[PDB]
Amino acid sequence: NREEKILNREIGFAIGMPVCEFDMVKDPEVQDFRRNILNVCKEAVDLRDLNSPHSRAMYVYPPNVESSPELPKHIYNKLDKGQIIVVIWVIVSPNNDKQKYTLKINHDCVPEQVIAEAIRKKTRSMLLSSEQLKLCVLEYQGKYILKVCGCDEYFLEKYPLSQYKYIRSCIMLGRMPNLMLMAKESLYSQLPMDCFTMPSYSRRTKSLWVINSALRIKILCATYVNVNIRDIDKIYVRTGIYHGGEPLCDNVNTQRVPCSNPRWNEWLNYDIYIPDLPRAARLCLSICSVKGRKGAKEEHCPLAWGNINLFDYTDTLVSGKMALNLWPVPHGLEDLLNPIGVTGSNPNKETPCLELEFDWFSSVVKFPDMSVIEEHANWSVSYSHAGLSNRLARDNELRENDKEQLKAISTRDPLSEITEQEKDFLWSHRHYCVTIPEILPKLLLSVKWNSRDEVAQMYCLVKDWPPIKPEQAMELLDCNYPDPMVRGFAVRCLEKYLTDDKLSQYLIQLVQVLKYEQYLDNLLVRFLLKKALTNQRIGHFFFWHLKSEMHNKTVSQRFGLLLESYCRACGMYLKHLNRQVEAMEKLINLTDILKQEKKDETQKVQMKFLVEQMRRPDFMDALQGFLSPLNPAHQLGNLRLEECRIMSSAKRPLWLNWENPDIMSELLFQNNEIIFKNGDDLRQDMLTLQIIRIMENIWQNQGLDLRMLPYGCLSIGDCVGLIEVVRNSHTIMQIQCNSHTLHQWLKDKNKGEIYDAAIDLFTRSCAGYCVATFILGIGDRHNSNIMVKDDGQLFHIDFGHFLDHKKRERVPFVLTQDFLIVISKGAQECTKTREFERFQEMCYKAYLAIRQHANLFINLFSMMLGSGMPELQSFDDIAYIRKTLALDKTEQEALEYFMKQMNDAHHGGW
Ligand SMILES: CC(C)n1nc(-c2ccc3oc(N)nc3c2)c2c(N)nc(N)nc21
Repeated sequence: NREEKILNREIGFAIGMPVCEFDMVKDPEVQDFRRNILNVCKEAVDLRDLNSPHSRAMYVYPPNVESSPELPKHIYNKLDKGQIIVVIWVIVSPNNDKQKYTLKINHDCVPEQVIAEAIRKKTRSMLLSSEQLKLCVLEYQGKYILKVCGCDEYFLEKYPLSQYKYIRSCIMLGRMPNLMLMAKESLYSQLPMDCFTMPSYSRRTKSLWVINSALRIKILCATYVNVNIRDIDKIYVRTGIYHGGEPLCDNVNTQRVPCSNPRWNEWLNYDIYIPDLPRAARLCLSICSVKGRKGAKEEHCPLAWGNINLFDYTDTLVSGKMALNLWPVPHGLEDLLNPIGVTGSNPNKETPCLELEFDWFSSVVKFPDMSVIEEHANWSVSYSHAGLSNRLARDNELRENDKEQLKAISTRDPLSEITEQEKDFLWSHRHYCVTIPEILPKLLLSVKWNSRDEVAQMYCLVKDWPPIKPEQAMELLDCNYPDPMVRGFAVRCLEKYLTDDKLSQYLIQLVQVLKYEQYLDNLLVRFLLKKALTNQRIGHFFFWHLKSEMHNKTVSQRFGLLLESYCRACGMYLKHLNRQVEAMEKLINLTDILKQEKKDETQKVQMKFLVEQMRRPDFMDALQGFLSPLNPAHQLGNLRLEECRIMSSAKRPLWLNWENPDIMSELLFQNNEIIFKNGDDLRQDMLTLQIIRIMENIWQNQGLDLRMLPYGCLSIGDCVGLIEVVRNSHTIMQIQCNSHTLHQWLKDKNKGEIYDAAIDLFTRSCAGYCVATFILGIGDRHNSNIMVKDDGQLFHIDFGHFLDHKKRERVPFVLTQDFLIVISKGAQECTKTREFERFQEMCYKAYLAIRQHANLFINLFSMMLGSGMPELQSFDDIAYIRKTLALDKTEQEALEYFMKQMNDAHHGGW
């Protein structure tokens, strides 16, 4: 009753729009989504209440683990004969006195085995229990749990110690793991009971194939089409029928009419049989203007665009009158139509509005059931008669050359052109294609989607199609694959094989491809919502990725409604998310004042204003005692205003410092430092840092310890976000305060026997960033955007642009003599040294490794075409990595290409 109203106010604060605004949406799909999605909410809540309190603690503090338990050979070599030295802390009695217990145990020990050994070492002091029964009431390993010292990360599940990311990181970085022994009931009491209630809104024919007609759509008239009548002569509505991004028939234009009276009243006839309309078929249209002329070819220009699903969410072929409010053209539309554009009516009703009428067949026309589709596919099945079409092959028509040809085709990258010969070939051998499952994306593109006979047969292949790798399945969720049977199969592969580690890794892409879904309620959204509601680490980022796009009206409805369903069932975390949302709001409003009102003032004056505004009661309270949106395991305690400052970077970002209120903060970090940036789109850096992380993981598995630094970056809104401060790091320019300056600095920071490890870490990190930046075509490097850690770890910051941002393949990271001197340990002939030869071998090995995983990187960029990133608008942008990775060329030709690009950039050496 009263509790619903309170919850509605909390959800409203979280999503940035009131819940009541969803209640007033008349669209039945919106109301059905809101109602129907609640079953995912029920399901998720039940799984959390299954084995309470542990199942609830597993939701709140899920194990931060690697996908595979298996440790690479060079990582195992860092261990002392397969054993790890672990420190276990116990907070005991008054004065909260900390007591450490250092243990030497097998890397694959279960946390309960780790707890047992710690209590044995604690008990060892009492030499009485030591001899007779060392157990001490079965060491009550079930009465305690291990927590990471300095952050809210627990070891609640039976995994091997080394599989937990904190431990693997400790091994790799040569750091001592510090864990805190905590009583189970101390954590369980912190965990509040989940009181999920259903909202008040929870309470509230002929077949397509029996229509022997071609498709017709009526264009009536347009309103709100205001244009300079002195400039423009006439206007017209351009239309087309599409399956995803590809047309199913030729485009049909209306008659040209003067803009003073846009009233066509024309029935446009399409070259498509109504039964041949695929499930995902859409009407794509646009209002264009035509003028000119100068005696030269006419001047066409799109004014506004709009896309419609030819079938509604209930499988009903759209009928009757319909009005579509159009969208404004985005810069760089290489056609008069925008089929990759969002399907639907513009929420702003004071925009061009085209009135349409569809056909009516004296009955509700519905898309056929799978029983009708199966029967038709089975029905669609002499020796020489198969020879009449290159698109069909009979019983035993699979040669050994053709089998190897299909294998060769499946290897090729997603951006590789499949010829029409290859499309007929793939389709004719579709039944053999089942034996090579990974070929599915190629075979699907070979289908004639404007043929019900082919599509029905393809549907039966997809039904009994063997599972493919999650990474291979993700391609099938991009814009190229609109069919629900194909997309449904892809979601089913992720449900079965995607680990929560990998889901967290690829969550940005999965959130993006939701935008390519025809309907609000689909298999993908249900999959992602259930995962977000059964894992709070996933849920946190699911919330922020959706919230960061709420300002974009192309996705605000879908994302708003999805966020509402999330908030209604996430539990206690809503209260915590709201603290973060308010904290961000105060930082946005404060930085907005500094960019608008106080921009033309000195740092002393600006800082005076910052300090005064921060010390305000409402501000102080809002901005302290919340969880870092960058990593919600990090508690941000009280602000250290003396350590906070306005940065000298443009867009004047705030450098913020909070106390870490963890009892063992000293063993991780006492102060949490974050850069709040207002002015830059953080999405490009977010995707680059994700790719860097993936590249590093590839190299590590292959046995190349090339340490990268994919620091934390999170977009929280329209050109607003957070950036992780890398501790003990400085830019090359701030080091230079000659060529030996950098090497001399690292020598002083790493004196004695540690020197050789610092040079090694420098060379290795340098090699990783050299390869990564060249492949990705990152923005040009310089002394202010290259940083070095005290230990010697080199890394880059502020990516900004990737791929061909110039608009012939650049080398962003040119190694000056400064870097080569450090590499060669202070040598005269920097080129001809064993240290440089070692360094080159690292770059070559790293280059080829990424070449082998090319399909993943192409696919991660492809799924990202949905977001409005300026340098990632078409598949031609993505094609830059086809060039840098030299995919058309051979492996030896690729090394020669890489060597030549490095040779030309550095003026010799390679
Ligand atoms: C002091 C300054 C040179 N700086 N800038 C950044 C940074 C600031 C803004 C950024 O924007 C992007 N995209 N990467 C960025 C990196 C950064 C950082 N992360 N860590 C440390 N210790 N110092 C940093």
